Amino acid sequence: GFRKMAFPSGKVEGCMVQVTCGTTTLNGLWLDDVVYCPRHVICTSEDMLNPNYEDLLIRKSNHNFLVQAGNVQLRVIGHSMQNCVLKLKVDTANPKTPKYKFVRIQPGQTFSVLACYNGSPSGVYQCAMRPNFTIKGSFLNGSCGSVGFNIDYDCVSFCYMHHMELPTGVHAGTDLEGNFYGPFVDRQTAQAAGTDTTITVNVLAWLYAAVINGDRWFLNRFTTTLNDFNLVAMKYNYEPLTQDHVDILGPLSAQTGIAVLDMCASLKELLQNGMNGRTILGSALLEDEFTPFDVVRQC
Amino acid sequence: SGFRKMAFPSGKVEGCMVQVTCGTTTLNGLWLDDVVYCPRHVICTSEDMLNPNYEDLLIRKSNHNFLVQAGNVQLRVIGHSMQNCVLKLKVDTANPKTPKYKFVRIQPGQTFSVLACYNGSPSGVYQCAMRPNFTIKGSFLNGSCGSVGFNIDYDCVSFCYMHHMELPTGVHAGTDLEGNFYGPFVDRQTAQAAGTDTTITVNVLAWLYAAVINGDRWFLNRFTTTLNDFNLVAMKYNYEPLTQDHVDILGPLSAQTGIAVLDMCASLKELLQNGMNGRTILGSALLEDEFTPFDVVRQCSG
Ligand SMILES: *[C@H](O)[C@H](C[C@@H]1CCNC1=O)NC(=O)[C@H](CC(C)C)NC(=O)OC[C@H]1C[C@@H]1C1CCC(F)(F)CC1
Repeated sequence: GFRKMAFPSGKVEGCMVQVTCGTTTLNGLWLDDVVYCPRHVICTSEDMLNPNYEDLLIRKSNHNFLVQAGNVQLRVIGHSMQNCVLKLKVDTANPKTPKYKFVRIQPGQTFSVLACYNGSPSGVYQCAMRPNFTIKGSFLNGSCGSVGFNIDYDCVSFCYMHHMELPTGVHAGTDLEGNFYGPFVDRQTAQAAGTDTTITVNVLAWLYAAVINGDRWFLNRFTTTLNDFNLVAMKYNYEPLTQDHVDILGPLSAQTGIAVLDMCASLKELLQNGMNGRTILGSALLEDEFTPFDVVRQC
Repeated sequence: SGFRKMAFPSGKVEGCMVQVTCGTTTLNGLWLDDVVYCPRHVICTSEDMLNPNYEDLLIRKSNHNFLVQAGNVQLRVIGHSMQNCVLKLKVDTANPKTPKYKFVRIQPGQTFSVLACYNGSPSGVYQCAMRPNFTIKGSFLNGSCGSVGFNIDYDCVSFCYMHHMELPTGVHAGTDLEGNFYGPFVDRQTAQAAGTDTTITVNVLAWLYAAVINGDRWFLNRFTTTLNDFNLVAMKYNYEPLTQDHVDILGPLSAQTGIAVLDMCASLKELLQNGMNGRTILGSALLEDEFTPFDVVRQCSG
């Protein structure tokens, strides 16, 4: 079978804490003796529209920050700001700290989101970084500071911290250095993203997944050149396919014995003609949030 | 749509996963207090798979034949018993990571999170719905048996599924944590067919309530129906009939929207009888049936 699968979240759950400043409560990430969280926690409703964060932060004391790990308050013994992330130093180190790194992911890559409220893990799901640097998440009030991550071996790579929702219902946030993905800003304003495109290499990986699991009504005898496929892809607001993408798809091509450019010809036919009421792996739409790696590992 | 399949955080279950080996056969087990629970077919050879005599296979087993490991650390087995299709292995250490837990038997239509594991190591977590024909659409490879499905309420893990097998159609079958299969299946390496599947009506209704909550309500009509009339129509479209429990679990969403359950049933009946006519609901022309009423409230209101 084939399913959208998140990484097991236990290593991250052990790091989630609650951070409160004033009447604002959200989540923080407690690694070693530092708690990371969105800096907009220091805002009031009057500050959010055009917050001078350096100004607002110098006017704060360590004791204006309440950090709770379950039933226990942690003492904040220092604070700093790195871009849009506030760093709170605490006197206790987290024994549950996993091996970890901070990474900045590329558009098209996927990661798992651990959605939390009041420092408590609530759900886990898989997201992709959209080409327009939004994510199609499920985040409600109080979810800020929830993080996204991947796990390689025993190492957790943190790639996302959650900051906001856009009026279209998609979401925006930063890496763990506090730099936004995309042209967004942590102020209380209605922000639009650039035109989104579909992640072509992922659609192809998903089509290969559908074949593996015995679904192949969409295949065809035709083939296409890389450039001719890319011309059609761009017309339909699909990302262009690179030779590295073709290479990355090799394993799935070998496994099924379907040349990448043959699958490209099937996708071209789908873009031009549609699905005709049919479905692929249950979906009436082409899915683009599975990477080739995601498909390989699970098949 | 604004919805996605969301699993429960898996950490409380990760802390309970172990591996159980007989000979060269390794599957996963669930370690709670001083008991490890796993599929009984761990005691099978390749040759026992066809039609195992589990009672006879077990009588030849001793505690010292079971290798239970948390990671690479052996857990000594001090007693063993069979309960339906599950083996219970008493071990000499109480799991310090045991959460508050209970064992529950879910109904078709209900959803749960699966922590897919191999050699006692978790690989991924995803949401499943129990189909009306008592299969799930999982993603399981060899060595996945003993992976469990669960829900988490407050601090309490309700274990509802343990994985045992794949069917020729590629769907999956298993037991509750008391070893009783969901559906008519048995743990033997034979060809077994699931009954024809049907659409989970209560979840489609939940989906329609979700659409209403988000302002998408063109499909609401001025009519109502009796539960019996709706069920008889529903069955002609390969939809499951509603139970009283289904009506009850739609209560919170009916109260949130002010739309009586039976009025929503009449709206669904009209969609079934007239089709969508090129319209969409929550962005789709397909009705979703794997979000329960609880799932909807989770993602709309938190
Ligand atoms: C943090 O928990 C919070 C998460 C949001 C809340 C709802 N769903 C989420 O993912 N983030 C925020 O509250 C931020 C805070 C700013 C300082 C960045 N703000 C928003 O995410 O607001 C969403 C905008 C679409 C809403 C609206 C804002 C006011 C307006 F500008 F007048 C009109 C548009």
